[PDB]
Amino acid sequence: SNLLLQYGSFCTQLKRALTGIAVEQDKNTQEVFAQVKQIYKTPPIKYFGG
Amino acid sequence: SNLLLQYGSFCTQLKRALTGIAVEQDKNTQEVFAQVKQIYKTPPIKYFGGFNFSQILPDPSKPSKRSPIEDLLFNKVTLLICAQKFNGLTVLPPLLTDEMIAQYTSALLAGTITSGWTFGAGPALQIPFPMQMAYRFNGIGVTQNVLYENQKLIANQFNSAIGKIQDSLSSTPSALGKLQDVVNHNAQALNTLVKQLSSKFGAISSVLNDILSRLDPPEAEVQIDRLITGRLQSLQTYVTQQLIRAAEIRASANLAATKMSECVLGQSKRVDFCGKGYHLMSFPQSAPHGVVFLHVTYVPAQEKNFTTAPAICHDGKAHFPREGVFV
Amino acid sequence: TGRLQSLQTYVTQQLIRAAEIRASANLAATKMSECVLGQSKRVDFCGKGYHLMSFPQSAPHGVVFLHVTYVPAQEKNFTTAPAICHDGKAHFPREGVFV
Amino acid sequence: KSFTVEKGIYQTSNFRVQPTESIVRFPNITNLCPFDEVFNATRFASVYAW
Amino acid sequence: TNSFTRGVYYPDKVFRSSVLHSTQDLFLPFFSNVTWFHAISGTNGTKRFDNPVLPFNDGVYFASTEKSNIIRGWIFGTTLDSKTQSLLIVNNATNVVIKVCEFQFCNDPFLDVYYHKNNKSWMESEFRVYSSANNCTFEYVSQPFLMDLEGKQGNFKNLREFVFKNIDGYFKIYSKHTPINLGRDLPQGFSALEPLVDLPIGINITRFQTLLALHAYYVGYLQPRTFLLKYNENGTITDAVDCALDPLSETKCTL
Amino acid sequence: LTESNKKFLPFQQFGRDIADTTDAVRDPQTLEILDITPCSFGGVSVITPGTNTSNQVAVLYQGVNCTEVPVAGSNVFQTRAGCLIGAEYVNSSYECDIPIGAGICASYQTQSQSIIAYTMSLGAENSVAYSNNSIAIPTNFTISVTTEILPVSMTKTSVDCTMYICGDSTEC
Repeated sequence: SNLLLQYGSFCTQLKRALTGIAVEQDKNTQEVFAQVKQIYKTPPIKYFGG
Repeated sequence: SNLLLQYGSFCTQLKRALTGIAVEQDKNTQEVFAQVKQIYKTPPIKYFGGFNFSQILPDPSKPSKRSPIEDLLFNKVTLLICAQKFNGLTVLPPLLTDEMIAQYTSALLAGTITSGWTFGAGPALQIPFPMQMAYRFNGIGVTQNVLYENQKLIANQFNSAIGKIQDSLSSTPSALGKLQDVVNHNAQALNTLVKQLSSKFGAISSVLNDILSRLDPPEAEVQIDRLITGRLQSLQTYVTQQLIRAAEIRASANLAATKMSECVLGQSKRVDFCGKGYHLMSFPQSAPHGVVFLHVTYVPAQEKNFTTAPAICHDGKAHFPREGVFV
Repeated sequence: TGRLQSLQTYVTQQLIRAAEIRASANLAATKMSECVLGQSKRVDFCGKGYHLMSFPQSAPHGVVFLHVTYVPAQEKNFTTAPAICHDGKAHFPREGVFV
Repeated sequence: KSFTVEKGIYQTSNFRVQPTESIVRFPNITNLCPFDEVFNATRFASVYAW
Repeated sequence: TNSFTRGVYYPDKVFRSSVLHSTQDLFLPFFSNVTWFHAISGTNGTKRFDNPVLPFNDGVYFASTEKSNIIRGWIFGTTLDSKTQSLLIVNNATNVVIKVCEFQFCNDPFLDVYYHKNNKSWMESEFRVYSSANNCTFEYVSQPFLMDLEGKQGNFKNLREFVFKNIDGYFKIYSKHTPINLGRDLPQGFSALEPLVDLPIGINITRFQTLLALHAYYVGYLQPRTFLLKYNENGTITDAVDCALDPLSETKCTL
Repeated sequence: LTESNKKFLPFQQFGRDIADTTDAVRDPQTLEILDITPCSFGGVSVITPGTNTSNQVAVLYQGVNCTEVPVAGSNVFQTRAGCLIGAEYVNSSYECDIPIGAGICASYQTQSQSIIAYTMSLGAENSVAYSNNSIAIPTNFTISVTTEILPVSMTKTSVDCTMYICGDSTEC
C-alpha cells in the first residue's frame, strides 16, 4: 500500500465511477415502475364481463 | 520531446478525438434552437386576449435582451477557471454567443403566440390567441364552447400559475440539479488531470528538471520512461471518459430536439411525453448549457359518479351514441 | 505491452462507435415502421411540413428515404370572428373558421 | 496530406513565446569582511617583527 | 483536565489563501487528557523539587502561565551527563541563551535565608547549571521570546505555549503567547502556532527537564495524525479538524 | 513577474495556491512581494477558401491579446476567440461560411477579391401582423420531395491476437 498512494488518485476515479453506476440502477427502476402516486386495489369479485 | 517520438503517433487521435467532440457541441446547439428560417418579433402592444406574457417575453430595460424568468436561472448556475489555462489546457468559446441564443428563443416565442403552430410547416399565418386555444382544446377531446364560456376564469388560472414558477425555483435549492452537475463534472475532471502532474508514478521525483540535473543522462531516460507513461495513461483516461460522457449528452440533445419539434411546434398526443396530463402547448427558455421547458397541461378534477347503460332501444332497434356516453 | 495497448485502444474505440450506429439503426427502424407503413402525425419526423408518404431506397451501409410532404402557399388575409349569433344564441363551427 | 484543400478552418500547430534573459536575486543585502580596513591603517613594524 | 483544541501549528512556510488542505504531520490529538504537573519548588532547607524524568514521547507540547520569570528553561538529552550531547535553553531577562554543549550535571538555585519573600528581592544568584567540557558546540543567542504583556487588575493572563519536536535530526521550536482572559485550564478558542526556531543539530533525544529559578504547567505528547486545515484571508488558520475522532469527522475529511 | 497586492505574513515566503502551481514570491533583497503568471501561449489555425479559388490565407492565434503583446500583414483585429490577421472587419452582416467563434464568420467575398470577417446574422428579419381579428387562409399548395440519409451498419472486422502481436515467433 506504500506504493499505491505514491501513484496518485487512481482509486478515487474508479470508486466515483462505480458509485455513479450503482446509484443509476436504483434510479432506472423508478421511472419504469413508479409511474403512479397512489396504490390501487383490485375488487374481490372478479367478473369483468366474461 | 525526443522521447515522445519513439512511442509513435498516440496523441494524434487524442487531438483528433477532442476535435470531433468540440465540433459536435457546436452542432447540438444548432438543431435544438435553429428550427426556424426567419426571426420574428412581437408587435408593440401586448394584449393577448387577457393572458399575461410579461414573464417570458424579453424585457428591453436590461442591456441583454433577456426575460425575467431566465434571468433567475442565470444567477443560480454558478461556475478555478484561472489555473486551468496554465498547463496547456484550453477552453474554446462557443460559436453561438448567449445574445443570439436568446434571440432564437425570442423568435420561437413570437411565432408560437401569434402564428399558432403553422410556422413549423410553411409560411407563418397569423391568428388571434383566444381562437388558437380553441383549436388545442379541440385536439384533446373537448369542444370549443368550453373555452369562450369560461375565457376570463382560464385567463386568471394561467396568469397565477406562471407566477408560481419563479418562486418555485428560488425556494428549492435542488431545482437546477441537472445543469449544475454538467459544469461540476467538467471542472472536477480537469482538476484531477492537473493534480496528476504532482504524482511520481514510481520515479525519483515529479519535476523533470531535477531528474535531468541531479542524475546523469545515461539512466535519466529510463526514469523519464516511467514518468511519461504515467502521465500518458492519465491523459488517455480523460479522453475516454469524455468520449463516453459526450455520447450521453447527445442522447439528451436529440431528446431536446424532439420536444422542441413536437411539444412546441404542435400538440402531441403521446401520453405523458410533453407533460403530466393532457397537453396543450409549451414554451422554450434558454439556460447555461441547456434548455428549460414550460409545459402547460390539462388536468380534470371535481368528480361526480353516475349510472350508465351502453345502448338505447326505442322502436325495437338499438341506438348507440355518435360521440359520447349515455349517462 | 506497447502493442497490446494498441488493441486495447482500438477495441475501445470500436465499441463506442458501434453504440452510435445502433442508435442510428433503431431510428431507421422506427422511421420505416412509421413513415413508410403508415402516416405519422409527429411534427418534423418524416420531413418538414405535413407528411404524406415515403419511399425507402437502398444504399451502401445505409438507407435513403424520399419523404413526400405538403407545403401551403399563396396566403391572403381575412377578417374573422369566434362564433355567430343568429337568434340570441351563439353558433360555433364544427370543422371550420368563420371567415 | 494533400495538394488540394477545401474551404474551412484547419489547426496546424501551436504558438509559444520565448524567454529573453535570466534574473537571479540571491539573498539580501550581502555578507562582508573588515580585513580591507587593515589596508587603510597607516604604519608597519620591524624586520624580526613581521 | 482534557485539551480541547490546542496543539495546531503551521506545518510549512507556504502562503495559501482561502483553501482547504490536508496534513499528515505529527500533531496533538483532539480531546486528550493532560496531566496537571504541579511543583511547589519552594526552595526550603535542603531540597524540595517535584521534577521527575519524562519519556519524550515524540515531541513535547508545553503550556504555562507564570507571573514574571518563575518558569525558566529546559535541558534535553538522553544520559543527562557529560558523556552525551545535551540541549539547554535559558530565557535570561536580557537575551535568550541556547547551548548544545555537554555538561556534567546541573547545579541548584541557592538555598538561601528562609525569608525568601520577606525582604529578599535583589536580582542575583546566577546559579550556573552550565559546566565545562572540551568538545563544545555552537550557540544560538537571539531575542528573548518570553516577553510578558502587563496584566493589570487581574483578568489578564499571557498563556505561553511552545512545541518542541525533532524530525530527521532537525529540532523545531514553535511558540505563541495568548494574552486572553482565562479562569479555566486551556480556555476555549482556536490558536495556531508560528514557527520560531530551527536547529540543525542531529542527536538522539529521549529525555528532558525544566528549569525553575524561584528563590503550573501542562505537558502533552504528540502523535502522527491527519488533519484538515483551513486557510482563510491572508493565510490564517481559522480552523482544523481531525480525521479519526468520530465518524462525522471522517465524512468531513472525505468530502 | 508583476506587482502583487496580496499581503503576506512575515514568516512565510512562497505563494502556492490550488493544485501545485507557484503563484507568488518575495524578494530575497529589500523583501518585496511579487506576483507570477505564465507567459502567453496558444494554438494557431489557418482560414482558407480552398486552393480551387485562390491562395490567400488569414491565420488566427487563439486566446492572445495581440494589442497587449505583439505576435512578432493586411490588418489586425481583436476577437474574444483571439487575434485575426489577414482580414478586415466589415460592418455589414451576411450568412456564415467559415466559423471562428463568439459569433464571427468569415468568407471569400468581393467588395477585387479579399478575405473578410463579419458578424453572424441569424436570418432575414421578419414581422407578423397580430390583431384582434385577422386570419390568413392559404389558397394553393406545393407537393415537395425532400431527402434524408441514415447509416445502418458498419463493416464487420476480426483480429487474431497471437498473429498480430507476435510475428510467428515461438518465444513471443
